[PDB]
This record gives sequence, structure tokens and C-alpha cells, in this order.
Amino acid sequence: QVQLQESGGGLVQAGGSLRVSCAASGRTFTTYIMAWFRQAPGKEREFLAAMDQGRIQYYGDSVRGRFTISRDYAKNSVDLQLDGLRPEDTAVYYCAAGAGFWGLRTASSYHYWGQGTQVTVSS
Amino acid sequence: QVQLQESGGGLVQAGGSLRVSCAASGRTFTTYIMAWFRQAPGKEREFLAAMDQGRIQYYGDSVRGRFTISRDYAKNSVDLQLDGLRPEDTAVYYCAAGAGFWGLRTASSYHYWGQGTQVTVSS
Amino acid sequence: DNTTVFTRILDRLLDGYDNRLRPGLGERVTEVKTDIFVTSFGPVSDHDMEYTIDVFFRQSWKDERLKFKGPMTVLRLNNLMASKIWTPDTFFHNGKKSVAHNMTMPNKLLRITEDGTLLYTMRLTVRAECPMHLEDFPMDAHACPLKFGSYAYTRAEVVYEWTREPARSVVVAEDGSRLNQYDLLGQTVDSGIVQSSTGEYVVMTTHFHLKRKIGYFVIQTYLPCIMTVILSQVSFWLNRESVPARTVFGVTTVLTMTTLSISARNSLPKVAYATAMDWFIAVCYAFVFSALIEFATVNYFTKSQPARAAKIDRLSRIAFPLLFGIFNLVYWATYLNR
Amino acid sequence: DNTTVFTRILDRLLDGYDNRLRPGLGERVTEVKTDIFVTSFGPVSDHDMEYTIDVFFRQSWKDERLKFKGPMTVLRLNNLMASKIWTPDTFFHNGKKSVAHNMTMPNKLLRITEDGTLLYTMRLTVRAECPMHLEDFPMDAHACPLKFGSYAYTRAEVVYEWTREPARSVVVAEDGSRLNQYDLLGQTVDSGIVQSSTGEYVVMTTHFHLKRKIGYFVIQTYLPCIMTVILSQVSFWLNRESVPARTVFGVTTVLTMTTLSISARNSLPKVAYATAMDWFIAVCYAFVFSALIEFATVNYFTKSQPARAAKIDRLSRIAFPLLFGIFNLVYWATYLNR
Amino acid sequence: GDVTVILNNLLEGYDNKLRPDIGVKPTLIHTDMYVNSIGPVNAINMEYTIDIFFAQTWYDRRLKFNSTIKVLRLNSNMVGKIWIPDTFFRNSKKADAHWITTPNRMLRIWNDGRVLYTLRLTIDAECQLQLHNFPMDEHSCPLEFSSYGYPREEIVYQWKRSSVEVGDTRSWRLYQFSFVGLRNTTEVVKTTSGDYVVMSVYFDLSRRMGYFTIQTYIPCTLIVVLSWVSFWINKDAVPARTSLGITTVLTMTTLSTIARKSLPKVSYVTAMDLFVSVCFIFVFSALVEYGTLHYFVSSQPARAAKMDSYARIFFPTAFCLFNLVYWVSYLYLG
Amino acid sequence: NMSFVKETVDKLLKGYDIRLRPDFGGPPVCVGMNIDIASIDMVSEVNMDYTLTMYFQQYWRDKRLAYSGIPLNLTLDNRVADQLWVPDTYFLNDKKSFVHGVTVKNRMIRLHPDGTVLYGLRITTTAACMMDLRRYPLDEQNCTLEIESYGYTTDDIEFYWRGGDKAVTGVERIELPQFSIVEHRLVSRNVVFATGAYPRLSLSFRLKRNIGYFILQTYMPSILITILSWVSFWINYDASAARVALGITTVLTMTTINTHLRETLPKIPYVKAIDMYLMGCFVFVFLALLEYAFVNYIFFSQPARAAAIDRWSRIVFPFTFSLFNLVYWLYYV
Amino acid sequence: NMSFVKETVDKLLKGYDIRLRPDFGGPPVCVGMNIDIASIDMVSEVNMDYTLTMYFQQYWRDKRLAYSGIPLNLTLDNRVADQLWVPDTYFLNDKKSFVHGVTVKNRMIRLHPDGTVLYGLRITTTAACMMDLRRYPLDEQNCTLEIESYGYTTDDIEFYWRGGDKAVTGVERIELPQFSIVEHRLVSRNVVFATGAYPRLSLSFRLKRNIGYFILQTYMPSILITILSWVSFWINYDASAARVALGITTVLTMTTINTHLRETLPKIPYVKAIDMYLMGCFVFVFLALLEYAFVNYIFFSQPARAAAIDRWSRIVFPFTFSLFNLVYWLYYV
Ligand SMILES: *[C@@H]1O[C@H](CO)[C@@H](O[C@@H]2O[C@H](CO)[C@@H](O[C@@H]3O[C@H](CO[C@H]4O[C@H](CO[C@H]5O[C@H](CO)[C@@H](O)[C@H](O)[C@@H]5O[C@H]5O[C@H](CO)[C@@H](O)[C@H](O)[C@@H]5O)[C@@H](O)[C@H](O[C@H]5O[C@H](CO)[C@@H](O)[C@H](O)[C@@H]5O)[C@@H]4O)[C@@H](O)[C@H](O[C@H]4O[C@H](CO)[C@@H](O)[C@H](O)[C@@H]4O[C@@H]4O[C@H](CO)[C@@H](O)[C@H](O)[C@@H]4O[C@@H]4O[C@H](CO)[C@@H](O)[C@H](O)[C@@H]4O)[C@@H]3O)[C@H](O)[C@H]2NC(C)=O)[C@H](O)[C@H]1NC(C)=O
Ligand SMILES: CCCCCCCCCC
Repeated sequence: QVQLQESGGGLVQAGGSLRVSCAASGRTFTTYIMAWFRQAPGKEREFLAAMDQGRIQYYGDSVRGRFTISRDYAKNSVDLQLDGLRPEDTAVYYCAAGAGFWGLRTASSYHYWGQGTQVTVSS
Repeated sequence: QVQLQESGGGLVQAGGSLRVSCAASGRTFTTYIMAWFRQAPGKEREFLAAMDQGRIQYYGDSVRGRFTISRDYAKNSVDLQLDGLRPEDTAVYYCAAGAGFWGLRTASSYHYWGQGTQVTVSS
Repeated sequence: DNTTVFTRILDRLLDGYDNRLRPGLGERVTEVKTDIFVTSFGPVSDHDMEYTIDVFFRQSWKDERLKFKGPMTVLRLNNLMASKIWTPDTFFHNGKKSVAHNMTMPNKLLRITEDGTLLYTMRLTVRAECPMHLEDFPMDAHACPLKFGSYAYTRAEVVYEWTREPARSVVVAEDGSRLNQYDLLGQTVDSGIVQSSTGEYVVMTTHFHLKRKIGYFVIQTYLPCIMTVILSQVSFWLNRESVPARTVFGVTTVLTMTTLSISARNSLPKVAYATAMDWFIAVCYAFVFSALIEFATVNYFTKSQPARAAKIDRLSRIAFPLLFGIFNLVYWATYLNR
Repeated sequence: DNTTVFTRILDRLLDGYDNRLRPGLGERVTEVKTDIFVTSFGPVSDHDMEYTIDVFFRQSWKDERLKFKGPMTVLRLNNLMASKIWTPDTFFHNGKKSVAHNMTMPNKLLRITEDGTLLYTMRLTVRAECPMHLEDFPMDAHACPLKFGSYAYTRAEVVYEWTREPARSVVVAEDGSRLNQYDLLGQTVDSGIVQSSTGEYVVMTTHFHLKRKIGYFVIQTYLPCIMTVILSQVSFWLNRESVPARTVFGVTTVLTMTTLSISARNSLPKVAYATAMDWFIAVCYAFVFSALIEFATVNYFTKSQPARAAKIDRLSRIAFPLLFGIFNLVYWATYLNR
Repeated sequence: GDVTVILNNLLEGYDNKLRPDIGVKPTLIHTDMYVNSIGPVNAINMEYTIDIFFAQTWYDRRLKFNSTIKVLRLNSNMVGKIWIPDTFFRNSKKADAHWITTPNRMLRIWNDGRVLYTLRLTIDAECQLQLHNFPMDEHSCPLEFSSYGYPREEIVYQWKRSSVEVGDTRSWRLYQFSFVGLRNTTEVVKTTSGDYVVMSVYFDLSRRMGYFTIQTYIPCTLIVVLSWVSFWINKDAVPARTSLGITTVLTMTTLSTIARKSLPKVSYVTAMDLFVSVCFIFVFSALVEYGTLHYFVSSQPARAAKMDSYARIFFPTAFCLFNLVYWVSYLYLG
Repeated sequence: NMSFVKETVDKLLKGYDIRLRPDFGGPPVCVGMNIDIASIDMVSEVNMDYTLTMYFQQYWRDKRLAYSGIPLNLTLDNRVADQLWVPDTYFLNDKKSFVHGVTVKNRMIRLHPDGTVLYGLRITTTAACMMDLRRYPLDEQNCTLEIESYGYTTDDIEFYWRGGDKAVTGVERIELPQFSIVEHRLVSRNVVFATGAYPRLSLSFRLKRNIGYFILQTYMPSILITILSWVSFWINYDASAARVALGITTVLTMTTINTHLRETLPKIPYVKAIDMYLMGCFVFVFLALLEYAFVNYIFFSQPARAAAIDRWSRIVFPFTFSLFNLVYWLYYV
Repeated sequence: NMSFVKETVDKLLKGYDIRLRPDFGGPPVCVGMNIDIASIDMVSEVNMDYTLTMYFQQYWRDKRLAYSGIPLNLTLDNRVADQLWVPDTYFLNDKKSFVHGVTVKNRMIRLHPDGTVLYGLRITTTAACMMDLRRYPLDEQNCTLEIESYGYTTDDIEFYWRGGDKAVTGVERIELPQFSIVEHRLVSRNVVFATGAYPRLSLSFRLKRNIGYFILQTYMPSILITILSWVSFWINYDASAARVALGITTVLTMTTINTHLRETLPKIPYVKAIDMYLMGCFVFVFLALLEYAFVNYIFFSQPARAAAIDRWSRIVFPFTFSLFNLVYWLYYV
């Protein structure tokens, strides 16, 4: 059974480094594309970043240059460095994986999802 | 049945052009060699000209520069232009076809043969 | 002297020109506008996990060293001129052996406008890698990518952009499809960043979404398997005294399923997991093999318990067709949706 | 100072020399003497209708611009000098993809005598077209041609001749045969004229007369078919009460003939006529199929007309072996004489 | 501006026929390698395809320049102007650089003279495979490169701190193999014209058993089980128990040839052949069991009943015992 | 004399600008193309392409290459083509092509006194054409060859067929083993891309497949196996082993042939006309085997009606198969 | 220091004539050759050739390249070979070869103070050798490599093996899956053509084929099928369907084994040592089916003799077949 367990995250004050980590277990998702999504309460599910098997990094326009994504293919985990955090960044951060059919910026292209990690920014 | 029929020829006085034709039926001779042989009365059968699929024209020594051979591949026919005829050319002209095994200038290599056509030169 | 003016213009643009230096060196970042016109989306190879594509690859940038004044605002020059000036060193990150066509002349064009802008297109045949998960074969859909970027210049020196909106920058020709067993549902255009040991490089990406057509494998494998299972269930209607006849029914069908089982994997690369077609053959083999065992049980109980043998044969005429029909409904409903 | 003399001579020969103009341009006709040494006659391919050949292609002409007087009479020079002077543009009319070897160096020689004569040989591997009439397969013979001439100079500018008498101007090495299923009986050397859309050109032709060796197909096809026909006639000697046994004889032999019929044309090109082999498998098919209709006729008359059924089996033991023996006499005598 | 001036000064009087420090000391070259993908592994030809970014670093004091500019980042134009090491891959069969859309080469020159030269290569290397335990074999395919013409007194090679780098390990085209690990070594090889420094990268591979279970092991096992049905059929049905026996022997011959197409024509028995040969003995012995049974039917009908009963126990136990010995030997003993 | 010719050719190339087309910044240069087809071969349905060998001639006037005083058509060494301007003609549907280079590069340059340039090449190309195999093997294919200028638009270059309908020759001497060229056609038009409008010339052939090969290989074995299955009706209905073995072998053989043919064809997802016949023959041999199963199931209780079904099968099966062949061979021919 | 080396190398190439061999117009130049074999593979009977990778090296003295003052063996960049005279060595039986070119051209140039030049290349050549397959698969081939100068006769050039019989090394590290090298030999001779007499060096290998593969694939299946046919001699003659089915399958199986193997090799007219064995096993399995036919034809009228034939068949067939293998294996070994 695939489990995209997500660790890290939590409450932060006045921004700062809040590194959120996601670990894939039960299947080697190296060929697959591992992404990060953010869902503010009641707004929508928003794409943040994704790295494919060729170490190509994609970012959303609203978080470009602020959040950095990295993958540790040896340990089958993908991290996301959160820097310069803002109150608009307070949401539940999700971890996904899939083949990116019909686009890697669309949520429906990921067959596996994590349980979510809460990040709260106070300012 | 494969029948090489020959037309043209007849009586020509004191030299002059005289075209001899040959029409094929019952088999497509696009990939074969269509030649012309001349047989003087009782003497022997002599090679005159030939033409293969690549339009390469072969001629004998006795008729080089005088007789012109041409093939109409669409209508499956071969023609021979007899310019500058002489009393020495009064013989029977034959139409032949074959693969030219052991020499395209040998009468034994042509499996299909015509009936004949008399050419008479008067002077 | 009409073409002497243009000759003098060209000899002045190249007078002192240096093609080892990119435009705006130490002053700005060289921006390159890119777009692709797919003339033919070639065949997809499952054995090599790759696809072929023939494109017009157009690039454009600004080089102020090539500003000129003259009667014409554009100089549609020979592609021989393109080797005397600076051109981007674009390569395909997932590109295998590719071809730049040369018949009858180098398939390239170069055009210079009066403000120094350049247009530089070339005709290519790109073979690229497409990783494939064949766990749903022959009902699998893939997203084959096409990534390209600069090789020697980082993102602080050369950046790439699409000439138009990203959707309209990659255009596929209407009649160019060369796919035999795939459908091109659509393409997705994006742009990312790759981090290497030598720096950060902008990489432009484009994914083609392909779905496999199953018509070939229905005739090739599914129909022969379905008829083999049905053929093995005709044995139940033969009377129990035809022991030589019902043995030939069982043995021939079992060997026929063995022939199809091996033959079905010839198309696929030698993967080490069970595909969707493998599970269909395995269950079809189970129904064919179980039919032969059903006869051995009937034969064993004959001449000692004839009534029991008849009951087993009568029920088998219903259970075997019913369970195979039920299995086909579960199998096809499962794999057609996904 | 010994080597200095020859350096001065070559500088004087090439000073003011234009290699874009043939010798005697506008004054006479350039004559080229040609001869070939066939180092190996490669395999003949029937699927592609072609063959391979390796030659020492020699050419010789006269150039008054290269006359000299010095200590030597012949300058055996390097092959890079060949690109500094004018050389004929000889090509092969029916070539498909030839190779000029350049390992470890360009395999060419150039020798300049004091009177201007040049010798210019090179090593080539030519794949040439050979149309085949396969109506007598595998007892057929072919005359594969090899035609060459100038590509740009019409017969009013450049003409070709053989170095010696045409028979002795093409020499084949004794131990060069690379043929597997053929037999080079001999070659015929000729010369012709071709008219194109650009002018009249001289074509030098060589025809190699090959005869196929039937040894392979006697083992591969003719023996498995004869044994199958003989096998099906064993069924006439089994008693009429062995109905399952005599049916297996008929079915397997008919099935075997179908396998042999399909597999006989695997090597050949997809021609649209019947070869001499197809007329043997078809007749062998008729004998095998007839031997099963006879059994059905015998089995039909059993238990109702035993006298008539027994009579048919007696006659079939004589008629069937006799007719197949007569057919082989007629078949082999018809084709082995051609 | 003045970068053209700098480049003109660097190449003024520069001789690319001479290695740096041609009469002082060896040219120490540091090599990196980023493996893009290890392509298909061919057992028939005993080779494998690899695609890498190959990088070389060395010093050249003739290329020093003084300015505010630190590093000159050029392209493949200048590669043919300066001295380049003549590195080649010793075990390569067929290798080529990539040339679309331009030569895939990189050249960066620092102010102190350091030169970085990087190019992208696709190499089909030679890897001799020992197939005695096939399909349960492990291999260490090497990749050796040295200098063709410069002995150890002129060119010395050295791995950097973390030289061989991989990205997505599984994204490689390894279908039947799983990449285990990599080792990189450094030695000196003495040839007939000098001593050369050879750098090697070894890739350890383990074959995947999944394909062959679907392809060979399961079909062969089911054919053996097919012949055991003959023991529960009445002995009087002579045509029935022979067709069920003759076909399995002929079918087992068919599977034996198919399973050998993947391997090269070696002259030793692999683990696959040992399983197929044993499975052939079982189907062949079942038919001989019936022939012995059939010959004894009339003479000793009571005895013939016992011979068929034992085959229902001896044959199923013997084959289940062979699998226990076979699978333990090749998975826990080598 | 020969020193005067050398002086003339050097003067033509002195100051010549290879980077500029004739009449640069003026009226478009007209280029006339002739094609002399040498051979067509390797028409492959697997790769969906064909191979074409031809003599490709181009013909245009360049006033920079005009000379006077020499009443000759100067034929020059083919290496002089590297110093002149030639059109950037390419073939769009070309997958792989090369110019022959034995013994030298097969190329021709011939100048004329008024400045006209004749430029010929001997080209072997592998052009692409997608084939509709729905009526295979009784199908016609239209395979073309697109000729276009790459860098020059209609404002700079114009294409035409030199000689009209006679521009392309040598087609009637082509004898394909499996096809037969019915008609070739010459088309001239313009094509518009994002970079402008370019001239194009299209040469197309209409191939037609010869069926004589498939009669011996596919149709006859299927018909004979189907007829073989009808012998089962004349055999006694109480011979279980004989009629089941005859019925089973024909059914399994018919399945083998259908799969065996599809090796040398692409994995197209539709039903070729040859598949309809093999599926039609399979139904006949499958119903014959099912016919015996009904007889074997019923010949104990009702011996009389079992023999009647066998007697009718001797008429219905041969008659219905001949009706299927009548419909099949009339719809596809 | 490094400037002096540059000045010295520039001195040698000023006035150097690349078109003239060393001692042009005088005594012949001696060229010594070494070969270091890296691998031999792809020994193909289908194409009748083999592939060889080697470190080919050539050695000669040019008096124009002598230098003084530098006590070093100048190893120059391999691109300097384009400015020096090198022998025009070629391989006569070479079909397709290349010099490896990654990362640069695999080539070496090394000068010596007395003008001697060491020049090595890394070559991979597909060389042809015709095979006599009459004793296949127990044959012993002999594939050679011919070395010769294309343009220079014995008056100008002279080849020799540098080091005598130690000129070729690495022959003992070749890993051929199917063959095993027994011996290699070096030969020097002169070959006379129409153009003159040319030096030739010859390197040949004697390859012995390993028979272990063919035991598993052809000989063992053939023996087991033949033994399988003898089972019918222990089945009662009243089991007509059983004995005929056993006989028919083995006869057709032997045909299948024979035809498949001959399709892996070129269509050679003669009979190989493996065809003699399959034909021999075919006679044994064809006679067993023929032996039963006589029994089936005779057991109704006189069952006594029919049982006697089966008793003798249980001994004659196993005994004669063992006698057939004894004669066969002693003749071809
Ligand atoms: C037997 O005969 C065969 C032939 O029958 C022969 O093969 C030939 O071998 C020679 C070498 O011995 C080859 O020549 C060299 O090839 C180099 C590249 O080779 C690769 O690319 C080949 C294709 O080249 C095209 O594309 C590249 C870029 O992709 C381009 O650079 C080329 O010019 C060329 O572009 C033309 O064609 C394309 C279409 O393809 C058009 O789009 C384009 O517009 C243009 O028309 C490819 O074919 C090669 O593959 C073959 O060969 C390899 C082995 O080499 C083999 O493994 C393969 O299997 C395959 O067989 C290969 O991938 C090329 O770089 C060389 O040219 C350099 O150097 C020369 C010499 O100095 C110089 O004159 C050139 O101008 C050029 O300058 C270089 O460029 C460098 C680029 O990195 C650069 O670093 C240098 O600094 C320099 O740059 C310039 O220098 C000048 C001068 O200082 C300066 O003014 C400038 O500013 C700038 O700085 C050279 O051409 C030849 O290609 C082979 N032929 C064929 C058909 O493959 C074989 O060797 C013979 N054997 C023997 C024993 O004799
Ligand atoms: C040659 C193998 C014979 C196997 C069957 C033996 C039956 C009789 C046993 C006494």
C-alpha cells in the first residue's frame, strides 16, 4: 500500500525557514513526478511546485523564487523549503505523485496523495 | 500466348530511310531486352541492335551510326530506323526478346522471337 | 551594382564581428524566443521506449551588432551566413540520436531585420525518450515529453521564452500524424529550471499525451483467447464414453493457450511485472486447465458412480460459461475506466 | 637536394593549373581507358534483387598540362595529389549505395608519367541492381549487369574505352568468390550509348552470368514434400477398421503441406506469379489431399459394399505411387533441361 | 568590448600541438561524470548503452588573463583552438557525441588558467557476462577511459571528490536489471608503448526474475502438471493416455528452444537449462510409466493397478522436492 | 585557347557573392525542375514509406554567371557547385536521403553563355506516405513527394515543372514486384507557414497491389483448410475420435494462419479486408465442429435425426461457403 | 623553454612536402607494424565475416623530422598527423571499418630525435572470411587479415613484423562465446597485380567451434525423439490409434527440428555434419512408423508373425541406433 507520509511543517512566526518533507513508501516513485500543493481553507487547491525524474523543477507564478523543491531519489522522498513566509501561505500543504497525464500543473493527474500538513503563519 | 508481331518494311529504291516496328503481346517486356537481328538469305543470323530497361543502346559494327533503335515502354514495342540503306542490307529482319544470358549479342539468349519482315533495296 | 550595396552591408556587419561572444555580454541577458511547428508526429516504439518527431524549430533573439540601414528592412540570407554569427547552443535534454537534414542543402534559414533581430529556423528529426509504465497494457495512456535548453549558458546568461502564448507556441500540423497505434489527445507546454553541477539552466518543456488504441490486440490476442475458452467448454456436451475424443479437446486447448501466452509478449519490452493482458491470459488459461481437470474427475467417477459423474457434467455446462461471462464483465469494467 | 628537385617539379605542374576544366577543353575529346580487377564477387540478394562486388577500378587518360622532365620517368605520388588535378566523374548507373574505402587512408593511387599520361585506380564496394525473372526458381539463371559512365560530360566531351581487348579488360580473382547459392559461369564485356534529358553518354557494361545451385532447396523443400506425400500413402495399407488411425494420417499430412507451402516463399521477393517450386508444392498438395478423399470414399462404402471398398484400396496402392513417380519424371525433365 | 582583446591575446602564438608544461611536469586532469541513463543491456552482444555528461578540468598557464572578469564562458567554437586531452574509452564499441542543434560542448576558462571542458556522450561499452546462474546472475559492467598517446609521465587522471553522479536511478532503461551500486577506481596499465593511467567505473547489476517466471518457469511447470492428469485416466483408454503424454513431451521441447533465444550461444549449462532439462525428465518418465503399465495390463492386471496408484504420489512429491532443492541452491547458495 | 577559358571562369567568380540569390532585392528567381526516376523500390507497409532514386535537375538564370566570346556550354567540375548559389530545395516528407558519391560526388554543373545554370544531382530518398490498409491486399495507395524551398518565399523564388507534363520521365520503365504504377501526377501550388508563403511542387503516384501473391499464400490455404473440415460430414457420426480430431485441427489451424500473417504488417487498429476472410473462414470451420457436437449429443436418443443433419451439412456448408465467397469477392473487386 | 619546443616543431614542418615519401626516388622505406588485439567478436556464419578491434601501430624513420637539442620523444597532438606523410596501409578483406573518434580521434603521433615516427590507430574492422561448413558444428575455421600498401610497390615501401613472432599480442584474452582460438600465425609475402608487386603482411587465426551448445539444442532433442518412437514397440498392435499417433508426431517433429536449424545459416548447397545426423534420425523414426504399418497389415491373418516383428523391433532399433551414433561420432571427431 502506497503511503505518501508528510512530515515537517507547523506554526511559524514572521516567516522563516519551514521545511516540509514528504516520504514515499510502498513503491519507488522515482520515475513518477512528485509535486506539492497548497489548499487554503475554502479557497481552492493551488499548485506550488513539482520535480520530475529528470530533475526539472516547475513552480507556480505566485511562489516562484520563494519556495524551493528538491528530491532525494535515493530515499524516495521530496522536500519543499518554505522561506519568506506570508500570512497568505497559511494552509494545508499536500504531497502528490503521478505520471502527469494531461499536465503536471493539474491536480487530477496525480493518482497518489498525502494526508496533508498544516502550516500556520502569524504576522 | 506471347507473340512478337512485326510491321513496316518493304521495298526502298536507291537507299533512303525505312522504319521497321515490332509490337509485343501476351507478356510485359519492361524488364527484358528487345533486340533486332538480320538474316541474309542462307548466310546466317546477325545482331543489329539492342536496348535494355536502362535505355542503353547496343549496336553492331556493320550498322553503327546508321540504324537507330528505340523502345516505347508504355506500348511495349521496339522500333528500328534504317537510314542510308544499301543493297547489302536486303535481308529479313527479326524482332527478339530475352534476358541476354551469356551475351545480348548472341541469338541463343533470346527466348521470344518474331516471324520476320522482308526489306528490299533496289539500285 | 544593384547587389553590390547588399554585399557591402554584409561585409560591414561581419567586419570585426566575433561569434565567440553572445549578444550583450557583460551588459544584459540574451533572451531567445522559441516556437515549434510539428510537421509529423512520428511512430512510437515500445521496445526502445522512444518516439520520433519532425519539427520546424524556430528561434529568435536580438543582436545589436547586426543593425544596418538600406533599401530593404529584412535580409533573407543564405543559411551559410548563420555559421559566421552567434547562434544559441540548444540541445534536447531527453534527446537520443537526432538528425539535422541536409538534402539538398542544409535545411536552415536566417533573416536579419534592420534593428538587429534575428530569425533562425531549422528542420530536425528528434528522437526522444518516453518513460512508460506498462502495467495497464494494452490500455495505457502516456505523456511523452520534449525538453530542450542551452548547454553552456546558465540562466544568468541565456533565457528561453515562447514567442506567443505557450499553448499556441507549439503547433502540430493537421495531417502530420504518423501514429499507428496511438492517439494524440493533446499537448501541454511549460517551462522549468534544472540544477546541475555547472549552474542553473532554463529548460523548456512540452508533453504530448498519447492514448493507445486497443483494436489490434482484440483481434490478435483477446479473440483467440476467448474462442479457446469457449472451445474447451464444448467438451462438456460430448457423452462421457468419448474418452479419446474429450482428451483431445482438453490437451489441444491447453497447448493453444500456451502458444498465445508466449506470443502476446513479443510486442512488449521485457519488463518484470504483470500487465493487464497477462492477467487475462492467466485467467483464460485457468478456465482451460480447469476444464480438463473436470473431465478427469468425471472419467474417474464413471463406471463406479455413474450418477455422480452425470451431475458433475451437467452443472459444469452452466458454471463454466457463467463464471467466464462474469469474469469478462469485471475485467473490462475495471480497465476501461482507468 | 634530391627531394628538392621533385618538390619544384610538382610546384611547376600545379602552377597556373585549373582543375575545373577537362584536358583538351574545346579542342578534342578526353579518352579514358578503363579496366577492372574483381577482388571478390559478393553475395547475391534475392529479396532486394541486388548483389555486391569489390573491384580495383582503374582509369587512365592523358593530360598535357602535367608533362615534365626530371630524374624519374614515373611519379608515384600520394593520393592527396588526386584532388589537386582533374579526374573523371565516373559513376555506376545501376549502383544502389557504393563505398570508396579510406582505411587506413584513402585507397587510391596516382602515377604521372613524363609524357602526361595518368593512372588513377581506387578500391570500391558496389551494390548494384539485378532484376531477376524467378519463373524457374530455383533452377533459374541470371545475367547481373554493371554499368558505368560519366555523370556530367556528354559523349562529345569524354569517352571511355577498355584498356585491352574487352574480354581481358575485366579480370576476376581466382579465390574471390563470396557466393553461397550461385555459380559465376563467366562475364561478358560490352559498351553502349544512352540518351538522357541532357545529352548522349557512353556506358561501359559488364554482365556476370550466374546460375543458382539447387542443393539447398532439395534438402529444405523438395525432400520434406516428397516424404510427406509418401507418408500419406501409408494410410492405404492400414486396415479399414482403423478409422481414427487413418484420419490422423490424412489430417497431419495436409497440415504439414500447408506449413511447407507457406514457408517456401520466405526468402523470395513477393512476386505475383508461380515459380517452378510453387508448381511442385501445389501438385504435392493435390496428392496429399486426394489421399484423404480416397479414405472418405472407402469409409463411406464400408458396411454396405465391402467388395467395392476393398477394390478401391487395392487400386490406390498402385495408382498413387505410380502417378507421383510419373510426375517427378515429367517435372525434373522439364526444368533441368532449361 | 575588451573580451575580444583578451581572447586575441590568449591565442596569439598559442600552439595547440603541445600539451601544457611539455617539459616540466605531467598535466593533472580531474574528471567528473553525470550519468543520464544506462540504456538497454544486451546479453546476446554482451554490451550496454550509457549516456553521460563527461567533464574534464585541468590547468593551462598559457591561458591566464588579468581583468575584472573572472571566468570566460565560451562555447564549442574555441574547443578546436586550444589543447584538449585525448581521452578515449578503452572498452567502447561505438561512441558518438551529440550534434543537435550544435556540438554539445562547453568550455569555461578562469583567470588563473583553469579550464573546464564538458561534452555529452553516448557510449556502447563492452561487458562480458558470466551466465552460469542465469536468470539469477549478477554482473559488474565497467567503463574504462585513459589517454591514447600520453603516458603517465605526461598526463595523470584523478577523480574529484564526488565524481560519478546519478539522478533518477530507476528512470534508466534497465528493464531486466536493477542498479545496485557503483565503484570508481584508478590504476596504471602497462602497454607496449608506455604506462598509461586508466580510470574505471564499475556498475553492479542484478537481474530481475519477474519476466522469466511469466515466460519460462510457469509454462514449464504447468506442462509438468498437465502430464500428471494421465495418472487419473483409466488405463484402458490407450489413445487418451498417449496423446496426453506425447503432446507434453513435444511441447516441452518447444519451450526449451524459446527460453534459449535470449542468451548468446554459450557452451555451458545455465540455471534455466537445468530447470528445463529436469522438467523434460518428468514428462518423459510419465510416458514411460504408462508404457510399462500398458505392457503389464494383460499379464498382471492386479499389479498394474498398484503402479498407477504410486505415480499419483511419487511424481507429485518428486517434482515438489526438486523445486525445493533447485530454488534454495540458486537463491541461498550461489 | 584553354588559357582564355580559365581567365573567363576566374573572372566570373571574382567578386561573386554566394550569400545572395540572383536578383537579390528584386523579382523572384524562377527555378525549373526536372526529375528522371531511376528506380522505385522498398515500398514498405511496416515503415509506411518507399525508396526513390532519381536524377534531380534544376534550371535557373543568374546574370552574374554570364560570359561572352565562348560559343560553348561550359561543363565544369562538380566541385565548382560549392562556389555558386544554388536553391535550398528540400523534400518535406523525406525521412532519409543522400547524394551518391562514388566514384565522386554525383553532381553536375553546366553554365550557358547567357548565364543559365543547369544543376543536376543523383538522389536516393526514403519519402513517407501513410497507407490505408482497410482494403488490404486489394488496395490502392497514393504516395507523393513534396518539393519545397526552405528559406525563400514566393517573393524571392518561384518553382515550375520544366516541360509541363513531360517534366518527370522514367515512370513507365518501373516494374514493382508487388505493385503496378497506374498514374503519376504533377501539382504546383503554394504553402503558407508562420514565416510566410513558400512555393511547392508535388509528384504523386497511384500504386495498385497485385493480388497474385496473396492467392497462393493466404486465400488458398484458408479455402483448402475449410474444405478439409467438410470431410467430417461423410464420416460416420459414431466415430468420436476421428471427427473430433478432424474438427479440432482445422479450427486451431485457422487460428494459426490469422496470427501468422500479422507479423509483416503494422499494428493498425482496424480490420483489413484479409482479416474479414480469415474470420469468415473461422466461423465456417467452427460451426462444422459445433455441428458434430450437436450430433454426438443427440445420436443416442434420436439416431435417425442425427444422420439427417449430417446429410444436410453436405449441402448447406459447401453452398453457404460459395455464397460467402460470392459476396466477399464482389464487394472488394 | 616551451617556446623552443614550438620553434623546433615549426622548423620541421617548414618546407615539408607531404606528397613525397621518405627517401623519395631512392631506397625503399621500411615500415614496421605491431598489432595489439583488444577483442574479437561477431564471428558470423550468416554473413561470413568477423569483427576485430585492435591497436594498430606503424613504425618508420623519416629523415626530415629529425631534431636536435630536445632529449625527449615529442608526443604531439594527433591532428599533426594531417601534416605528415603516413603509409597508405589498407586491409584487402576489409568490408567496413572505422577509427574511433571519442572524445577525439583515437590516433597517436610520437617523434624521436633521429626522425623515427611512431604512429598508432585504434581500428574496428569487419573482415570477411569464407567458411567451409561441411563439418558444422564440428568444424575448425581459419579467418585471416591481409595488410598491404595500396599505392607503393616493393621498390618504394617494405613491411615487416616489428618484433618477429611477438608482433601481435592480446590474442590470449579474446572471449568468444562459441569459438576458441587454437593458434595464430604471422606471414610476410609479396603480391603481384597488374600495377606491380606489393608487400603484404598476413595475420590468421585458427578457430575451433565448441560443440556444447549444439548438444543441448539439436543432438539431445534428436536422440530423445528417436527413443520416444521406440515406445510404440511395447504397445499392443490392436491399439491402432495410439501407435499411429505416436509415430506420426515423431516423424513430423524430426522434420521440424531439421528445417529450423538450417534457417539459422546461409543457404549452402552441400550437406553439413548436422544434416547427416538429422537425416539419420529421420530414417529411424520413419521406419518405426513403417514397421507398424506392416504389423497392422499382417496381424489379422497371422497374429503369430506380427508379435514376432515387435519382439525383434525392441532389440534391433535400440541396437542399430547405438551403432549409428558410434560410426557418426568416431568419423567427425
Ligand atoms: C573516411 O571518409 C569519411 C567520409 O566519407 C570520413 O568521415 C569524415 O571525417 C571527418 C573527420 O576526419 C569529419 O570532418 C569533421 O567533422 C566534425 C564533426 O563531425 C561530427 O559531425 C558531423 C556532421 O557535421 C555537421 O554538423 C556539425 C555540427 O553538428 C558541424 O560542425 C559540421 O560543420 C557539419 O555541419 C554541416 O552539416 C549540417 C547537417 O549535418 C548542416 O546543418 C550545417 O549547416 C553544415 O552544412 C557528423 O557527420 C560526424 O559523424 C560521423 O563521424 C563521426 C566521427 O567523426 C562518427 O563517429 C559518426 O558515426 C559519423 O560517421 C560527427 O558527429 C567537424 O567539427 C569538423 O569541422 C571542424 O574542424 C575543421 C578542421 O579544423 C574545420 O575546417 C571546420 O570548419 C570545423 O571547425 C571547427 O568546429 C569545431 C566544432 O566543435 C570547433 O571546436 C573548432 O574550433 C572549429 O570551429 C571553427 O574553426 C574555424 C577554423 O579555425 C574558425 O574559423 C571558426 O570560427 C570556428 O572556430 C570536420 O568537418 C567529416 O564530417 C566526416 N564525414 C562524415 C560524412 O561524417 C572519415 O573520417 C574518413 N576516414 C579516414 C581514415 O580518412
Ligand atoms: C525404450 C523405452 C521403453 C519404455 C517402455 C517399456 C515397457 C516394458 C517394460 C517392461
